[PDB]
Amino acid sequence: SQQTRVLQEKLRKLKEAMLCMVCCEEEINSTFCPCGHTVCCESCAAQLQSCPVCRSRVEHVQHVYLPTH
Amino acid sequence: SQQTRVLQEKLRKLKEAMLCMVCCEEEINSTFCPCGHTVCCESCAAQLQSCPVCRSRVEHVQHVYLPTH
Ligand SMILES: Cn1ccnc1-c1noc(C2CCC2)n1
Ligand SMILES: [Zn+2]
Ligand SMILES: [Zn+2]
Ligand SMILES: [Zn+2]
Ligand SMILES: [Zn+2]
Repeated sequence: SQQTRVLQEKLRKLKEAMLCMVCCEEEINSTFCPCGHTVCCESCAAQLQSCPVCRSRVEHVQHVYLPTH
Repeated sequence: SQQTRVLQEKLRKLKEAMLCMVCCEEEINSTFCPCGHTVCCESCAAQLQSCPVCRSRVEHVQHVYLPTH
């Protein structure tokens, strides 16, 4: 039905929101510290000096294990 | 159709995976450091001296800004 199509759309959008903002291909699993933006995979996060969202300096990257992984 | 029911179940399971494993009521937004388990809301994470997933000592809690929030 049309309702099946609407639910398919919500699932797709939620899954897309879990992908790296830089490469769009790998799941987010890294946090820029201390700001806390968790928007990248480990490969894309490794080389950024400043947060791509808020421009704060990245002191380090913390790996995160999310239940959605 | 039955497919609408199946998609409703996938969306429910994905949304449940975003809720605190301790209180089951608030969104996950906190990471236990240094282990990296990100399974609690800020209120439950502030009360645990040990990680509920791996039992490593919590040195500190890092707030995470996720795109799914
Ligand atoms: C593979 N590994 C090693 C240590 N921890 C993990 C792990 N994987 O997924 C998870 C999530 C946290 C809630 C379940 N943890
Ligand atoms: Zn990436
Ligand atoms: Zn930031
Ligand atoms: Zn909680
Ligand atoms: Zn842990």
